[PDB]
Amino acid sequence: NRIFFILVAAGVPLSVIGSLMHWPSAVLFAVYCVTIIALASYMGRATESLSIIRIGGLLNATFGNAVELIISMFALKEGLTGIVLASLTGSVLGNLLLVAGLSFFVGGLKYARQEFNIHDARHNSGLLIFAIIVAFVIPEVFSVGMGNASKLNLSIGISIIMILLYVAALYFKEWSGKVATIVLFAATIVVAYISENLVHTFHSVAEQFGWSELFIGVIIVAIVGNAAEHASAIIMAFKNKMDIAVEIAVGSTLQIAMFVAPVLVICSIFFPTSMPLVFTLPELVAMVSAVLLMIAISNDGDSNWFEGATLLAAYVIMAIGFFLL
Amino acid sequence: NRIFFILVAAGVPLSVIGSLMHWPSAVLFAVYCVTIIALASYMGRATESLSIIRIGGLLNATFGNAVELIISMFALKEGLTGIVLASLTGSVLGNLLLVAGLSFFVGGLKYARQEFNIHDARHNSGLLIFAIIVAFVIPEVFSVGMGNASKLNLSIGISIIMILLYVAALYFKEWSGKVATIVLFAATIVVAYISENLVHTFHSVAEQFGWSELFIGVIIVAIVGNAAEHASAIIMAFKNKMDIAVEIAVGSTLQIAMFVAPVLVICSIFFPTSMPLVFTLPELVAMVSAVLLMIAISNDGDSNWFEGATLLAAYVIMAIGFFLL
Amino acid sequence: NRIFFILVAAGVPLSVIGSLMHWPSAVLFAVYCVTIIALASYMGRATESLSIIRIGGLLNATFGNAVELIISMFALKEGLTGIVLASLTGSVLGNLLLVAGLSFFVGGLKYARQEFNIHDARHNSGLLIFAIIVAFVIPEVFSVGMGNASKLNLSIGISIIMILLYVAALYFKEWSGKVATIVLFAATIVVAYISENLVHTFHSVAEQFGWSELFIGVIIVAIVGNAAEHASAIIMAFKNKMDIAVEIAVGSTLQIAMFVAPVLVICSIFFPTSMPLVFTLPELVAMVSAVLLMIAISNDGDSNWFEGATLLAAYVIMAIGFFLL
Repeated sequence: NRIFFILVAAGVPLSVIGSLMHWPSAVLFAVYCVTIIALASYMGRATESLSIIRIGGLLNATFGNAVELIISMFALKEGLTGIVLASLTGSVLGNLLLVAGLSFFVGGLKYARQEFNIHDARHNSGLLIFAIIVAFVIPEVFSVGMGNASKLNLSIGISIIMILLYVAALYFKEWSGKVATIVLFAATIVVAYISENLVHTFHSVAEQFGWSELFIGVIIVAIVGNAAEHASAIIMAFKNKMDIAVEIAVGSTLQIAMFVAPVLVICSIFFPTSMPLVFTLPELVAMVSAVLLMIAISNDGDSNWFEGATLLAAYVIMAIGFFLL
Repeated sequence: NRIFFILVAAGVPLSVIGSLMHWPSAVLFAVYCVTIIALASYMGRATESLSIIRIGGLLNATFGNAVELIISMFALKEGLTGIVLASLTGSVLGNLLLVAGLSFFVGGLKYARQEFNIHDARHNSGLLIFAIIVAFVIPEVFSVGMGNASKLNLSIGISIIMILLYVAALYFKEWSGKVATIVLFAATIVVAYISENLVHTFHSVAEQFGWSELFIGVIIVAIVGNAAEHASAIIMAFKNKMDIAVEIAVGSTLQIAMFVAPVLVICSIFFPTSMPLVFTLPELVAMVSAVLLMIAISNDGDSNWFEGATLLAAYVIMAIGFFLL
Repeated sequence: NRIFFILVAAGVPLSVIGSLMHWPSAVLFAVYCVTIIALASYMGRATESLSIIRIGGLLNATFGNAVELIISMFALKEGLTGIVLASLTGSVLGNLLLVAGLSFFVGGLKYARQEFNIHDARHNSGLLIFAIIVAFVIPEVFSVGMGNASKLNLSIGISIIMILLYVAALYFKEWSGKVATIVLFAATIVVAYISENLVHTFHSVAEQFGWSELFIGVIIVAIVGNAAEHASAIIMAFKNKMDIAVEIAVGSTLQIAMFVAPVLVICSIFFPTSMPLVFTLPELVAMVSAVLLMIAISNDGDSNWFEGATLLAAYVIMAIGFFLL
């Protein structure tokens, strides 16, 4: 809490006056981003409260990734569709191993029996294998030479069935109230206003300090949007059952996969530019690996001191690879 | 039963006179195919009875996919080796998720505890991972630039060890009798005679209504040959233990993988044209995904109302992708 | 024991005088290699004794693959970096399925309940998925067009974190003594002296009897270095719990993945030539398959008469594919 208050209150004016100064561009992005972490850290706490207060699963789904959903909206109008696609990548990579890895590792003070074996396999994996592997992989391979008109039609079908299933499944499946109200202005508008700045910022930082443009989306942009907002997980270690921690990471990721991207892909239509679900091989091999890692660890659990270390390593390895490109 | 009687009795004369009329080609294929569904629906019931009556596992293996084995024989003489390879693809895709997906979904009236956990993992997965991943994937990657003479030699080795293992493993591992007799004439000859028509038909439908040639093999042709014959599975929901239903789908698929294709690959030798086990990337990524899906779901079970919905979605997604190519 | 004594005592003088004769080259490699099998069979027994006598896990890690580590050192100075990379491949392929496959199959006299279910999943798979899939796959995809300077930097990072984790994890995690002493001279010097011969030998056998150069590394070279040394596993069937047998195969392989290669990659720096972790697609698809196979079988166990047969088949299939290239 303490640190986060400082960053919201210091970040917004600096970001505002920074937008008024207009230069230098490189330092301000740096400032722009920093605020949003904290802004998403609140965004996350505000949703968690509302979800605790059936259909609140929509709020957890939409507004729980609203900073992901939002930074990617205006990147879509000014799209820059590439950044959108790189950022969706980063969302899955971010929860795994990063949020999950940080959770497992930090709360590796003392090992906690063996849980939750009967739950995870049945629900988490299937869609997770199903969602990612179907959703993203199929588009990539099939779209090689189709070409364009076919690409988006496939995406539309996939996207539409993903939501139509997600809604079909979901719908059939501390200190609250004040936070549920204050979120929108403190975040959803400030985040949306700082957003407008971010895209214009990127080309310039990409030309001045590279590389690369894709890296920005994949590591930095995701760190801010998804990780920070979902960082709730790490905190709930030992003090409460890490049951919820794996739920938060994978449930959120599933939602990215089955909801964020598909809706966002839909959105791409109403503006002239169109994003089909096309990923780079380095992006896709990275995603399926994380499913495999998650799956490997998820078998018995509950967690180990280096259950997280293994994960964090894998993620930081992928980050440095993504930077080198 | 009721519907199937209508389609056999109406389909065969139409198909015969259609073969006599010789035109238009497009409509008749359409008619040709329709009959065979029903013809394979009987083909399947006739084998199931015989299997119920040790070595009856050969009958279940051979004649249980005889319509797959058969439509692909004359496509091999007139091969058109491509269609053969696309159809083998469709067989695995068809059982998964389609037959398995339809079974799981339809019998999702009320959930049935958690089964069969100790059986499935040990037997179904290993060969399934082993069979598909080894059988098909290895050929594809290794065959990139070998070239030709090497391709088939690898296939021969793989094919031969697959049978030699399958026979080695298998051999060491209602209303009957009348159906066991009537099958051959009612089906194996009629199916074989309608077959002769099918191949000649495809180029024309492929040139008039496309696309594509591969699609025909992958979705339509498989629907008819394998799915229909194996559709037994869907029916046995709730009324009987779905134990057999997962057995039918995966056992059949394993047999395709370890038997149908390998024998069929062997056959390719005695005619001049030769098919090595070469698949397109879109075909192969689709197959391994289905193993992964099957594996994901297979962990605990027993099944969910949307255990099937997830599957059916994935399959229909792959079908529309395969059509777009 | 009996056979191995004959091969050490006959192999070394022949190899020495062979090195003095200098011709013909093809037959001597053949002789060179044969000795080393036996030399590594001792190398293995000498380490197993020392390990039985905390930090002895380093000896098991280093000297347990010292013939792999060593044949690849001088191939690195004279590198020929390709052979190094093909040989690391062969190490994982060798343990799986070959050592593991031979163990499972040979001790398939009578099936031994269902073990060891709770152990294997938690530890063996995660790193195994993590180690191989991260370690090797990531480098391959990401390194496509980086190019060179980036390649090795990624490798360095990966390599360094792999050891830094492996040491971090490991360190936190019959007839002895005389063998622990005699090993070095009988093997580590003789093996090192026969090594000097091996590399110079390969081009010539590769030009006279091909193919291919990669094959040499992938099948032959690995058979000798890793399999022979680790062949301890096969022997401990029934007489003792096959607990250790799966431990030997996978623990060794994990060590290859997390230690052998990374250290060896490091070594590549001090000489002018540099090996980044770059694999061919046929090499990599082969490795991940073996993880998948291992994983598939590892689910319940304990083993079946043809649990090994399935494996041995897959391996021999990969060997013939690797030869055809």
